[PDB]
Order: sequence, then structure tokens, then C-alpha cells
Amino acid sequence: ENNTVTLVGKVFTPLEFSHELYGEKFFNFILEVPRLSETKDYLPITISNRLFEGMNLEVGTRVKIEGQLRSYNRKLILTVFARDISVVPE
Repeated sequence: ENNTVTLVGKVFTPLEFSHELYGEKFFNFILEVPRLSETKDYLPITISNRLFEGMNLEVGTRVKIEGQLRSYNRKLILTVFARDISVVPE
């Protein structure tokens, strides 16, 4: 794909409902992703509740995310629009 993002990090802020698409519910949250130096990046994620059926994404949950870096007019916002998410242990 021409636009792919892979992140491994921890849910830093809780899933917050943004809104719906023809009844599909979307949520935004921030992922904390550590650099080698241990400086952190705080990155915006958007996810459909179709994709995390089965899992809990409470604050502190560690995940691997694959998705698309999107701009959209909300003002213009950037987000990593998740295509795949997996909860992993520490």
C-alpha cells in the first residue's frame, strides 16, 4: 500500500466516541509510542468498533496497530485510521 503506518505502544488516553457513520461507531484515542531514547511520541488513532470486538482497549493496554495516515476535515485533523489491531502483553 502507498500509505501504511505500523505502531506498537500503549493506550494513553481512553477511547472517546467521535461519531457515527450510518450507525457504525468510531472512537479516537492517543497511543504512547516509545523511542529508543525513551522520549515518547503521542499519536492519534481512530478506530471502528468493528475492529476491536473482543478486546478491551482500556488505558495502559499495549497494542500493535496497522493503519493509514489520514487527513480529514473534522478543522483539519490527522489520524492513524486503524485497519488492524492486536492486544499484546507487556
